[PDB]
Amino acid sequence: GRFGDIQSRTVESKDLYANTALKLSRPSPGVVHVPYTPTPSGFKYWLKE
Amino acid sequence: NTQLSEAYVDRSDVCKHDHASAYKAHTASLKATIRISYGTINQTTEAFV
Amino acid sequence: SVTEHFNVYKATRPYLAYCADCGDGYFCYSPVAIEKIRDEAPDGMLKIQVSAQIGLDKAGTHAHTKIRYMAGHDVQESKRDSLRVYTSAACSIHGTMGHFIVAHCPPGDYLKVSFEDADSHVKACKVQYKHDPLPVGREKFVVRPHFGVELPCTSYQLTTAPTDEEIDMHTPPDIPDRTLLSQTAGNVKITAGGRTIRYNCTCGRDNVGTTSTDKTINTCKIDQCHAAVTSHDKWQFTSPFVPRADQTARRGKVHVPFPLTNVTCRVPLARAPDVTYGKKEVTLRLHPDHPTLFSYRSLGAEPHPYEEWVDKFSERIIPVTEEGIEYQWGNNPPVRLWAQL
Amino acid sequence: SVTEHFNVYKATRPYLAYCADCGDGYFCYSPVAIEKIRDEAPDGMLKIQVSAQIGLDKAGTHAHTKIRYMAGHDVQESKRDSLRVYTSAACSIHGTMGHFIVAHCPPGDYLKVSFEDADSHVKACKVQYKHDPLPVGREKFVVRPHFGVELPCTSYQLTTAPTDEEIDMHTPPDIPDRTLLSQTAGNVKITAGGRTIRYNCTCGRDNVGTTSTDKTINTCKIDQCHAAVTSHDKWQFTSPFVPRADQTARRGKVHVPFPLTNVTCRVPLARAPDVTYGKKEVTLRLHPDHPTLFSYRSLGAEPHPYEEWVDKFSERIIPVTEEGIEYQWGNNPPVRLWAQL
Amino acid sequence: SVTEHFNVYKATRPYLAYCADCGDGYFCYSPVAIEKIRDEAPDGMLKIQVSAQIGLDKAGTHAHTKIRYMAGHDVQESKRDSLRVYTSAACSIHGTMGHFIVAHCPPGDYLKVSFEDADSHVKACKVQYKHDPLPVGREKFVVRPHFGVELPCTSYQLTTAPTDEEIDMHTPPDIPDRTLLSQTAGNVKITAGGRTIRYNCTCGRDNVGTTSTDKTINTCKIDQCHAAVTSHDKWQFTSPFVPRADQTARRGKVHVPFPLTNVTCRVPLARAPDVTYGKKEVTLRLHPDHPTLFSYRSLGAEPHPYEEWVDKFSERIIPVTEEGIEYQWGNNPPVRLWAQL
Repeated sequence: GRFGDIQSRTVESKDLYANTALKLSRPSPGVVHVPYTPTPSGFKYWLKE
Repeated sequence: NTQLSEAYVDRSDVCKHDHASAYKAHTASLKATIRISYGTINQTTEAFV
Repeated sequence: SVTEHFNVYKATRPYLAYCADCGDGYFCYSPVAIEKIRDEAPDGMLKIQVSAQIGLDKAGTHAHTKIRYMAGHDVQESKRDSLRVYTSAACSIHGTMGHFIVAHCPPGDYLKVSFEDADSHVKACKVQYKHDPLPVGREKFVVRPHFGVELPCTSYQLTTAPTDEEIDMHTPPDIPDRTLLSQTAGNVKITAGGRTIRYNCTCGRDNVGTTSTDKTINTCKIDQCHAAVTSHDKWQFTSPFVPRADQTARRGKVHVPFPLTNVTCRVPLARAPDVTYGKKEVTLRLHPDHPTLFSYRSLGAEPHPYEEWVDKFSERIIPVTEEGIEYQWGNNPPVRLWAQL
Repeated sequence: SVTEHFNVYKATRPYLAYCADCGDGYFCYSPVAIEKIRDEAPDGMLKIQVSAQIGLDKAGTHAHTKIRYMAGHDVQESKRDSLRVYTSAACSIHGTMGHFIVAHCPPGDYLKVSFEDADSHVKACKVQYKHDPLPVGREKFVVRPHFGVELPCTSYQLTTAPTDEEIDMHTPPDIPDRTLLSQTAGNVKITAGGRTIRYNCTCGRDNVGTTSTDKTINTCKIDQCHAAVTSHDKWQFTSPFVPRADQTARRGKVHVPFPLTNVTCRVPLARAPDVTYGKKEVTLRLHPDHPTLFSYRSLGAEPHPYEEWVDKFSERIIPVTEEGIEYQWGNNPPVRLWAQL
Repeated sequence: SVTEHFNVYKATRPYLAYCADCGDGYFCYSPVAIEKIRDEAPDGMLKIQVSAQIGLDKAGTHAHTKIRYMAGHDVQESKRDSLRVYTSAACSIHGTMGHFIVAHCPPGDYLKVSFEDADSHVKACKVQYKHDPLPVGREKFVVRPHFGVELPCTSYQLTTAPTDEEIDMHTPPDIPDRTLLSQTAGNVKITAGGRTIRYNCTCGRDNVGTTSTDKTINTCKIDQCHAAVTSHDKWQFTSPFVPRADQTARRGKVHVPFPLTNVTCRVPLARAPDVTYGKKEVTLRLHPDHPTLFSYRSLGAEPHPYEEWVDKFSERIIPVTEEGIEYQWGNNPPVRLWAQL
């Protein structure tokens, strides 16, 4: 979730690193929930900084 | 062409009651209502101090 | 018994009083106002009490379009949008029962009860509507839509009770009335109606007559003319700043709809940061969330307890001993600092 | 003077002009303006004067349902409720006189006026004049519905205030609006339409000059022989965001509604904690209330005063001298703590 | 590229998403879905990724009062003005296009979106929708109708662009509408309309039938006749709580709106206070405004960098010397801090 957690190799290029904590959960009781939880957005965090 | 603008700042008329005074200091008064109990003369007496 | 809470509005026809604000700026007759409160909020169901039958129709129609308010100038029958949540906003109103109205809403201090179901624009019984957060959980998030908690809170539950409590109603009041009647030259040549109006003349036998059918009483006019407009089926005990010498010193009861009970809720389990358990010290760093107590606890030892209901993403060294600590930072289990390996 | 409502309203009927915030990120020629705020009645009597006649039917008089806005594309004489003074809030509906709406309304910096009755579907024009009063008395509340105080203050005038205010117009109407153009090549085929339309051209006495009928105008065509509807039939306000291309420096004067006078108000009466007065000590257990000015003043001594506009159940440390403490807080009366055994 | 509305609206018969906060806390397939938010603003004309063809009706292009409310309670045109926003406040949607809605709101943390004319009794699907102000410029106001700049910043597009990207959903229908079955005891009967009821018999190896009509299942009925929501004709992209794990990878690719351009916003440039550049010192006594951003740089020198948010006028320490200081306070040019002689 640091400044540059969205890793990007080349700006025209496709691949990259990435360290946002993409931690989904095995879902809830009746609603078969997307339990998805990423890290807080490093674009938005870098905008905060 | 121009925008030959004027501008007319006046005393805004809500200071037709909305004023503020600055008393340059003069003498303080003494209006005394001394309760005078001269024995059986039990009454009030008020005047300039 | 509570099968006839419509009978519970019939035998006690309620009525708003002299209300201290129908607008922001008038102490007057507030006939549709917020008479009191009943806030047993484990989960944010405040029930504000109003002197109309909000939770029933005037004849007894149970529906939002049979929305009862009461007055001798009559029971106002509104559609339910003329119930007015103005609690510093339009709060999420669950509904009305009896004299109270239950709902949720955001926090604030300025509560407004609007009553405008077809008989006016809106009569706005303002009050100091101090509704706090009173949040529950490790966090400061409040939402349904994630899978994050079963918090066993209280709830002013959805039951219309046939007996839970006692809303006490008795002592039918009297209305001050020389204006509902008409004054003669040396008398009152007036009719009674809008209240059971006992008369009081400056001289004459109009000084004892209750009002359903008036007359002309000469020789004791206004200027020594007075009348009090009482009511039949008067079971309303709660005129706050209404006159209570409507002489029946006794109340019947009433059941208590919207009662408290146990209900879970969804929780903001507040996320935990990157924790490098480094070679001399652990170190966690947490992002902002809903404002949650980052909470270290001294595991086993003389316990350093320390939390902070924070929302700005910062770090904390886990001073991690061999004994170590317990970092439960907003609603996770306690972070077991046993530092070794 | 200004003491007649009707013609002094309806002489120069209102002109919807260029407001710099009408849409999402741009302004337009907004139908309802917001000119200047008259706020000196201390109960928050914000009398916003803008480009609509505040409370005037379009044919002139006090039409209760009619709010009169006008454009050269014609008078939108529409409903009363389609204006909302969204002052960080809903409409703080008090009243409206002349060319102004006077509102007792809740706090918020980004105020708006919205127009919906016959001048548009809606139009929203905002002003940053943040309506947080800080009223009279020491206390931290605005308490109308309890009679905690009748604080002396400004009653912003809501009577028939004909002549304290003067709505003016000097350099009469100057703004760009040339919508009466028609199609021609060299002798321009214009019709009747648009506004009080003159031409500003390189030929013609109607091609450069007054078109008041159908015309083929010579020496100035479309493309560089323009036209313009100038503001006539009134001295409209000053038009701000407007020009002095209407160079007729003249006089149009009319009333403005309701200047303020003296008046009492509802206030938060003084809430006191329990003062631990002891044989050499004074403390006060002040409970939490609205954030109120507690003024523990030196009672006759050196008056190094404890001030606070405080909302905490704290200790008011009463060091009681032989002189006594002057302890009065929150619009309650004082206390003369003479400290003796 | 999506520059025509026709086929991208003609495909999308949409479905209601699992919403655990629509009302009090009630949760179900709400017919207007709130998929995501989008930051396309310099200021925040936010574009939420919404549940239907947002305005995209059955009329191919949008009818502006035909908001394509798309549930099994059908894909029809509710009163399109009934769509509004709650940002914690009534938002200002400049437009709505595709599966998105783009416009401003009170920039904050409490998401809500509302269909009104049959888009709910009140249809408010919400979130804790954190979308902060983040204003361009040191002054913390939004200068609507005249500001001290007209400065270009990366806003989004308010004309919803046809397509540069592709909202390409997958997994056609698998969701909560399964009540189209019905009970016999030993032979269940079938009659359905309003979903794609894929059947399943319990005493029977032919009971798996996609329903559009009547049917029968002898030997096992509902209660072992499992008939559930199957469909096709889109990818209503990522409905959580429900099948976005439909096992058929079959997708729909539509456009997205709002190409970002540098919109020139009314900046914060206000008049600065009296420069008390002392004969051996510097200071700047500044006034207050909207919450400002002043700057000190060690101008020429060692860089003492300073700055500030602003809410009250203050005298700032101007580094007074011939060697200069570096000032720049709220949307204006700097001050080269030089003392003269």
